[PDB]
Amino acid sequence: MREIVHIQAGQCGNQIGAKFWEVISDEHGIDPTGSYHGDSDLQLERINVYYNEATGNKYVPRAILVDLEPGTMDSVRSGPFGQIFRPDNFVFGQSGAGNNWAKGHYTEGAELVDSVLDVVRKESESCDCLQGFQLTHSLGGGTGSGMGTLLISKIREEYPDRIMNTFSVMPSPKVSDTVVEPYNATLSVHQLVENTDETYCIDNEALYDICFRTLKLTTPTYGDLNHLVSATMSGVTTCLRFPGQLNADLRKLAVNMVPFPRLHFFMPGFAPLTSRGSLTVPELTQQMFDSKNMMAACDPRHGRYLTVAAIFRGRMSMKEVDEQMLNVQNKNSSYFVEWIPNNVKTAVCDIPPRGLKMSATFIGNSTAIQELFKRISEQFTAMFRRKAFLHWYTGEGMDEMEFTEAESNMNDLVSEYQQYQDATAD
Amino acid sequence: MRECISIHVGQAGVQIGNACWELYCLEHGIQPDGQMPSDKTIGGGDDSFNTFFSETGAGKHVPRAVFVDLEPTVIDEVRTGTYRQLFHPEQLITGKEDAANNYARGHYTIGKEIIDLVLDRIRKLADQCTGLQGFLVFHSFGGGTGSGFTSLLMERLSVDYGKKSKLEFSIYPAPQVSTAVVEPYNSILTTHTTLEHSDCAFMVDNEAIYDICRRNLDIERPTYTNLNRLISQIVSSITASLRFDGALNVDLTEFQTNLVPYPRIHFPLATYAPVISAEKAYHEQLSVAEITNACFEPANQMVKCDPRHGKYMACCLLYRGDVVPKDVNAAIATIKTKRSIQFVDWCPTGFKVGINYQPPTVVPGGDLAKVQRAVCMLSNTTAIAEAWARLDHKFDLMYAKRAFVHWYVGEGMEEGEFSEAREDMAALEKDYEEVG
Amino acid sequence: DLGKKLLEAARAGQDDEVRILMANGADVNATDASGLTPLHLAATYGHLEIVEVLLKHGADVNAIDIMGSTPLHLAALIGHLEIVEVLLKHGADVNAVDTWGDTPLHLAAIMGHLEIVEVLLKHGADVNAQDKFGKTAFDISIDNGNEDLAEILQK
Ligand SMILES: Nc1nc2c(ncn2[C@@H]2O[C@H](COP(=O)(O)OP(=O)(O)OP(=O)(O)O)[C@@H](O)[C@H]2O)c(=O)[nH]1
Ligand SMILES: Nc1nc2c(ncn2[C@@H]2O[C@H](COP(=O)(O)OP(=O)(O)OP(=O)(O)O)[C@@H](O)[C@H]2O)c(=O)[nH]1
Ligand SMILES: COc1ccc(/N=N\c2cc(OC)c(OC)c(OC)c2)cc1O
Ligand SMILES: [Ca+2]
Ligand SMILES: [Mg+2]
Ligand SMILES: [Mg+2]
Repeated sequence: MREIVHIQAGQCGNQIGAKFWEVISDEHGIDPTGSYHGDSDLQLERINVYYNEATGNKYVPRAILVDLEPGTMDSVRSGPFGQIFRPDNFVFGQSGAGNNWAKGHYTEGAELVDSVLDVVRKESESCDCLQGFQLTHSLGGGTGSGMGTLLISKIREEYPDRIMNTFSVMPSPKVSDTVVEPYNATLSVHQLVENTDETYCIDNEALYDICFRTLKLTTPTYGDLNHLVSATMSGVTTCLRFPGQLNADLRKLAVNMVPFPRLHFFMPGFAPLTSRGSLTVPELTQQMFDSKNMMAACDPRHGRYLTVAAIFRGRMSMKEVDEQMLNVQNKNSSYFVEWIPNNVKTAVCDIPPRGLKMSATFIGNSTAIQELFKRISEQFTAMFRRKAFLHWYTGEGMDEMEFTEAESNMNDLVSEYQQYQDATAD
Repeated sequence: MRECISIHVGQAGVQIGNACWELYCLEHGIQPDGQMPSDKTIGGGDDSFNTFFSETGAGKHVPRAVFVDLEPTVIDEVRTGTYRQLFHPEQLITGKEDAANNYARGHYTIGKEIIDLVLDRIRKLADQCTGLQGFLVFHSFGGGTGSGFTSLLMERLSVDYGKKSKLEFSIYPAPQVSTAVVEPYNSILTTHTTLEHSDCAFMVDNEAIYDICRRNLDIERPTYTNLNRLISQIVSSITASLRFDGALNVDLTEFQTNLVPYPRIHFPLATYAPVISAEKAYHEQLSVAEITNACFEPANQMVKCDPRHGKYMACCLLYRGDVVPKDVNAAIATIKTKRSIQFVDWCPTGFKVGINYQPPTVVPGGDLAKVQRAVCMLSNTTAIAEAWARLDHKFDLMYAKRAFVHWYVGEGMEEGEFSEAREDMAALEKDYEEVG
Repeated sequence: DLGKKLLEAARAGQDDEVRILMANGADVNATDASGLTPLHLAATYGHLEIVEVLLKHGADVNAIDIMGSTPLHLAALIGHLEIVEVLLKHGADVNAVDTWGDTPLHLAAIMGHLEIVEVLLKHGADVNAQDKFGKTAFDISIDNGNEDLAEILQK
């Protein structure tokens, strides 16, 4: 289990995808041209997980950049690490999807999907032992949501034994007050429940709330929100990119974090929370389990943790971490299910992220995530009851029953979380 | 002389195997390149150490051992370490993708890709033997490879080597140093499928070894290196009778005769004393009575359980060092005047004793002090049922909700295999209750 | 039938075509199969100028479709602030209730249109109005943890 193929689709997908590569290239000592300027062997030990080694000792990201809008390619290219990507890996359409999931999934998106799969095949055949795929996208637009989910199903058909992981950005009217976004998100969640093994839910509602109320940024920009996303993405991929006591991979993460196949939506968290430009182990364990530090707008104290993985980064006593993690579990005992013994796993990595001596990243599989799905479901139902803008979707060949099926599957998912929240050991 | 082949499966089996073979070399006087100056017969021999080591025409003493893992990182450390020239290069077998902590991947889908190669390499070692007695198999219960691949291997060895004995050294899981949430499932599934195919199994409870490292060796946070060094000292004490001259447990059949009254209750408890920190180099030397009494203290056991709550069916005391036989007899006589030791009414109420007069060897870099006398007690007690009950309860909590079962069914396993395995464990718990 | 063409012009935002059709006798209060009028469609698709001209030519500001939706419910749901203000100035019933028990306040609150919530409250929207499941707009804010909305509804 070594190589991961990364795919970034649509505007959000490419924006957060580019920031991810900038942040992890800096951690591994890779500069914008692909040369290694680092001072530690631990940076190169698992470099092949995300980068290919090209001639001249240059490291190239194993990344595919996809969009129906051509303009996104220009913004990516103009970025600091914009020239590090393989030019043959940019697959871009002529006209975007206009925030329409049906255009992304059935018409414009379906015309470009075979071209993307050709590039996926060439990157996959170049792998010694491919683990699986990582996709970055939003669920509120048309390309990342509609075309992204179509791409997931097609990759799933050609590589059924590999892991499919997504970083999926959930919409909020606080960041984008576009009323068709609950339709695009609900249609996508129906696809992700069936076709992904693990999904990190990154919620624009939570990102806005952290920026506005905790960091005191009066008018949060996408750069402010993406600073939290990039810190989270660095944190959750730590055990894939550095040696550590565990030989972690995407399949061992899924086997240990997903007790029921449909409940594979994680709530990530991060401590310390910081703004652009601008702790002890007990403080990090406490902040890490606080609702204000979650990247999904859900209160974990309204549900129960099925499983948790925590990664501490920096120089610290592993004995101290073991004791503080045992303490949080004893005091917060009513927020963990009692029928999954030893359901909290901790990892410590010596290399901290940029600008911090110590950090903690949390990955929770909590039943409180039903609050996120309920928020989207209520908005979807308010719009769908009045059939508002439904012709924009049915005009692209979609059937009205697909909306009903997506709504019913998301309400069934909420009921499944409630079922395990109320279950007892006896 | 009758040969023994050791098989090390998965990360725990391989890492414990590396520590064991290092200690065996130091005990026998074998250098890291395989040269043994004290061996006067070059190119062959029938000495007791030849049960574990073959000899080449150039005087190289090679372990009769196979290391197997479904991924290569752990075995790669053996291939490049201090003892890299000791093993047969073809004896170190690796796949490319591991069992992802899933018994079903180890047994049914990934494991099937390398099983025939492992059996052909074992046959090459078996063909070099004049009188193969059987196999020592080292593995974890919790790992996907240690659980699933070991069960598949033991099933095939029973068909290809029908009359040969099979002994296991199995690592029983602990929360303190665990890898996976599903280890209770892997542990029950491998126990059910291997039960018929194993003649005697020594379980090593990682929590027991962890507590001994913390309490006796003053190691604040023990790592696998600290656990494995202590485990290797205990394993050496158990296998010494097969590698040196002696009168107790001289072959694999005798382990069954002495310790296993009935086939299914084949899990002896090991206790070892004294365990003293290397920082106490000038420690007072403990007498035969003191180390013998320490064998009946639950803190020195390899498995956490209370033998005062159970009954004994067999008890063997294996001493190493400056031990006078009359002092052993006197210490045992005192021990028999103690209410805490009860034997079942159908076994002779006696202790079997073996003495090897060479003290234990300590490895450079280890955590143990040198001692003049040490003892390993092997007993078959019904109190070991407490370890199975603890594991069965963790299995039941998750299985009642069918948590994680989809990962096993998705890798070629039928859901009914979980119920069949759990029913066999309920029968095993009742087998101990029926004895006492 | 000019009523069917006026419904299409109002949805598509064809301002000149709306004026020509009305001048030729088109029914300003024509309905489609679901009871939607040209004013409902202009308010849903955000055509402010068409909303103003239909109101100066006898459009019923409180017309309801088969599901009880008024043009104000649809403007509040979709988030057209300026259209909400024009409808209220022309006598739209701020507390009109549809077949689901929703008022325009409930829809603006669910969709997060906070400026529209403020306007509705200033025009007398009833904070105690319950939908068919017993929920007021304040209950929706508490149940979904929308602190920004809960703060506005408490003012
Ligand atoms: N956090 C975050 N959200 C973003 C970013 N860019 C867009 N979004 C969100 O993504 C959603 C819109 O999807 P986009 O990614 O812009 O759309 P697309 O995938 O390009 O699809 P079409 O434009 O319809 O073809 C909304 O919820 C936006 O708030 C970004 O850089 N960061
Ligand atoms: N004492 C001891 N226990 C170990 C060691 N390595 C792993 N373990 C234990 O073994 C279990 C995990 O199984 P491993 O042996 O690591 O797994 P594996 O057999 O390689 O199987 P997969 O990696 O799942 O294919 C856990 O209970 C660990 O605590 C070791 O060197 N010593
Ligand atoms: C809940 O218990 C478990 C969870 C995951 C496990 N296996 N692998 C991973 C562990 C990770 O962090 C601890 C991790 O960091 C996020 C990781 O990223 C790839 C993989 C093992 C567990 O026992
Ligand atoms: Ca010889
Ligand atoms: Mg776009
Ligand atoms: Mg392994």
